[PDB]
Amino acid sequence: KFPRVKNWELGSITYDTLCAQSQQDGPCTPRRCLGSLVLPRKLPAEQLLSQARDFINQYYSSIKRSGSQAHEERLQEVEAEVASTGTYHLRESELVFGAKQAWRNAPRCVGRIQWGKLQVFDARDCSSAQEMFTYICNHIKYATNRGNLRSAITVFPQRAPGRGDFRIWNSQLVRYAGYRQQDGSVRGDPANVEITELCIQHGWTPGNGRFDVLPLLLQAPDEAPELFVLPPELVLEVPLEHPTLEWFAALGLRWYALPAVSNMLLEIGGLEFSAAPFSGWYMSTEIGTRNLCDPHRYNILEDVAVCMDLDTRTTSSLWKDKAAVEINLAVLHSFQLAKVTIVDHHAATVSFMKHLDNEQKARGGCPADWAWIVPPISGSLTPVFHQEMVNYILSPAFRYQPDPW
Amino acid sequence: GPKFPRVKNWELGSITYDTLCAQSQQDGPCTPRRCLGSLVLPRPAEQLLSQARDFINQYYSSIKRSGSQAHEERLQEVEAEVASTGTYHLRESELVFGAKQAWRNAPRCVGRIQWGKLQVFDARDCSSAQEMFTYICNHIKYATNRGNLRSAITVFPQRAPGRGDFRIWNSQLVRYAGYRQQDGSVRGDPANVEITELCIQHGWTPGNGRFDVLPLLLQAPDEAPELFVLPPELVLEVPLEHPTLEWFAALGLRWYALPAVSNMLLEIGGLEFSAAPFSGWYMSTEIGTRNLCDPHRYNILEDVAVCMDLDTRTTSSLWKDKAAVEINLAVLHSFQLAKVTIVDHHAATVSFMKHLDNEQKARGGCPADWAWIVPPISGSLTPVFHQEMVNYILSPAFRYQPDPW
Ligand code: HEM
Ligand code: HEM
Ligand SMILES: Cc1ccnc(CCc2cccc([C@@H](N)Cc3cc(C)cc(N)n3)c2)c1
Ligand SMILES: Cc1ccnc(CCc2cccc([C@@H](N)Cc3cc(C)cc(N)n3)c2)c1
Ligand SMILES: C[C@H](O)[C@H](O)[C@H]1CNc2nc(N)[nH]c(=O)c2N1
Ligand SMILES: C[C@H](O)[C@H](O)[C@H]1CNc2nc(N)[nH]c(=O)c2N1
Ligand SMILES: [Zn+2]
Repeated sequence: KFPRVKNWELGSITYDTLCAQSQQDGPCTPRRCLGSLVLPRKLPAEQLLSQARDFINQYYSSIKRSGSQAHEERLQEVEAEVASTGTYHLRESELVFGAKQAWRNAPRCVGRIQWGKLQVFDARDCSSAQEMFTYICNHIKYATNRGNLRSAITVFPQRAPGRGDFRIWNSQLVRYAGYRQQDGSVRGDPANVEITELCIQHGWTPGNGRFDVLPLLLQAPDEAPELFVLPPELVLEVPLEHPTLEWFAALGLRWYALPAVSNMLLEIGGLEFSAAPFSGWYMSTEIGTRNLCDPHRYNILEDVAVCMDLDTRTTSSLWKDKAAVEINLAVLHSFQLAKVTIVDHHAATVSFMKHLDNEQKARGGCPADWAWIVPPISGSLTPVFHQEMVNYILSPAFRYQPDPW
Repeated sequence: GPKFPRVKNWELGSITYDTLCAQSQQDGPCTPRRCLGSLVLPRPAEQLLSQARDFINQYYSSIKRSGSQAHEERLQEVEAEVASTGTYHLRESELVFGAKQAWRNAPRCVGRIQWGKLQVFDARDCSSAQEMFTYICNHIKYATNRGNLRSAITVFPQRAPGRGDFRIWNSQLVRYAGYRQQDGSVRGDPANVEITELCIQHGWTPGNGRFDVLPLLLQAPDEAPELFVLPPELVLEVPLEHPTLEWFAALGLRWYALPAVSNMLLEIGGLEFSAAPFSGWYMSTEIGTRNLCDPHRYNILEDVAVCMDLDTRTTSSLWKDKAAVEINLAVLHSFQLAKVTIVDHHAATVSFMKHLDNEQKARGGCPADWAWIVPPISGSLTPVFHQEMVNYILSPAFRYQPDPW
């Protein structure tokens, strides 16, 4: 049947008909809803062939040349290549279309209003970890752009049956080290403890600060990873200050400008690209609320609350809430002052509402994961909290893959 | 591992498996193709008897007499009764057990650490609207208990073939009028425009303020609903003031102490109690964030922000967030001053985490609706944000039912 989708603030109804074009299973079945799960529950030629055709059809429809002779000849080439070789290759303009669609289709992304504006770097001619580094360095320079951040993706060579994958070991191109103490505690980012240790063990000389940038561990097929230190001028960073609380700068806090995810797999027409790092710009609550305030990250709420002189002995003073708001305010202010692109969670969710409306007219629906779209502070103050959403998997798609160690 | 849903906590790293979802004998809204967990509305003798047997088996396990001779005799008495009459009647202790189990089972309730402490008033002897009113007045006096609130449910007679239902038309026992204005705005609570107008059609003389307490519209089998005014000394209210912002008291805001939901159906062993009003106490975010700041409710955020002198022309000031926090704090402060029971969203969520642990040991799971359990401000600052949840329908249950008009 066809899901009814209601906005509770406005009373308006739509029906998602694009859901029918989904060829997958999500985590849920008749007897129990598993939507809150962060991981879905299980991480031949016919198969590949139908996924290939479907993707070729999406491409030629996108340029309004469906049924053309180009369309039919491309179907024939893909067929002939799969029948002899068990695999095929995309043309560059197909890869570009496919990367944009993968982003468009990502149900957890609030930034999708930007989906048509994505710079795609073809790095499928890469043959060594050394060459991976030069492409990664050029992507960072392009995407950073002295703070006028531009969305980008760099695509390395596809998985092939005979062989190991191209992989970037790091989860993002820029991450801070986390150093485990003999006494349990961590200095830096507890999220990166394991990658930190891998880096030491492949020969990195560690620092001892709270904000030490990690090197990259880059792996070409069936070779041990190699270590590459990013040149410090490539990594733009922003020191955090508050616009009225003078002591805030004293905390010595800072964050990197460029959020660039490097561990997800890109699937397009049945082909899998195991290294395809992509970047955009931050929404302030990622840094302000999750990276700095989560109890298992930098966990700085109590410090800020004491500096603000609040009553910490009791939850009903709403000390955590007042502190979180000021930290988010510091991130926005600080990024604005440094002229580095950032979006607050109100403007981001307003732009996502407009995206749902464009997609309803364009495609008859939009996949969206409510738990990840609604921000982690001030949920019900944003329009997306009051919006029902339907989550489903379309292809092309970004997916999780196993850590390569 | 096991064949049951894996449930992870991402803050602590801990994992459980829910085995309770096995006893869901009834499907939710989701299928393998699509997740519908943010949808708010979820659309025979042998049929009753399987539900009744199921519920009697639950009762007898709960008192540890399963397989007993008393258990077998009750099962037979229930079949005998259904057999001759089409229906059956619950013993007093079975109704008590059933009503607690329905609370315990409710996936959207964050207050369930309290489930075992529910005073059940048995009003199955009621024969008129006048008498429903007396029983509701007694329920309000008992639960309110001058500010020291006590959880309670009153159970009116069950649905019965042919004969009309008992129904309270109001959605809660205490509610504020909403009066549609000529220009098209609403004075009072816009949630309550329909019930307000029905009260007017049925002979109530309406006030014209922002916090006018509504009369109850109470319906006995096969009769026009009758109108009853609550004596105002029964309805405890709390005027709002802020602990440091002296002007906040001047806004003349207030809320009622008792949250008492009156339009849900209580289903136990296939029997349906169409009127069974229940009450607890407030979590502060319900008043402070949803009822006072939702755009479609009292919508007071801009007026507070203007009094705090905030920059309301730009989203990146975080003016919404800072005003919402102060409104929440005024709520907590004011309830505390007045000695009326209230819980903040940090205490509430921490207690719900404890409930989840208790239920893991008692029953091997707990059904929970993540989007409703995570509070509407400060989400990721509560431990429930980081906890995966499995949603499913167990019975006894509270269910929605269509409006009686
Ligand atoms: C341009 C600015 C962008 C913004 C502000 C943005 C915002 C976000 C946010 C806030 C999340 C939530 C992730 C988290 O909480 O961990 C996210 C998830 C995601 N975004 Fe974006 N996004 C942007 C660009 C991109 C780009 C360029 C791509 C790919 C081309 C992308 C693909 C995704 C994907 C795949 C996820 C899902 C991760 C998961 O499933 O775990 N987004 N986005
Ligand atoms: C003791 C204090 C209580 C607290 C703090 C509390 C808290 C809450 C809250 C915040 C919600 C979400 C409400 C909303 O967003 O509209 C809720 C839902 C609910 N609670 Fe409670 N609760 C309490 C007692 C009760 C009692 C006594 C019952 C029944 C005996 C009950 C049954 C429910 C049900 C059935 C729902 C779900 C409503 C739905 O599906 O729309 N709770 N609870
Ligand atoms: C559980 C798990 C396993 C594997 N990977 C992940 C997260 C992958 C991820 C993808 C997109 C964005 C983010 C965000 N955390 C980082 C980010 C990236 C971009 C491009 C923009 C932006 N504003 N923020 C993270 C989680
Ligand atoms: C769509 C629809 C149709 C019919 N009813 C509903 C909601 C019914 C409801 C149930 C429980 C709690 C609340 C809450 N809104 C009110 C409440 C009640 C209690 C007992 C405690 C507390 N802290 N807060 C509302 C929705
Ligand atoms: C259990 C829950 O699904 C998990 O904590 C999710 C909740 N929502 C999220 N939303 C975003 N954007 N990012 C996250 O990491 C999470 N974590
Ligand atoms: C669309 C979405 O399901 C809806 O707005 C929900 C979200 N979570 C909520 N959670 C609570 N506790 N109460 C609500 O009214 C809602 N509204
Ligand atoms: Zn689901």
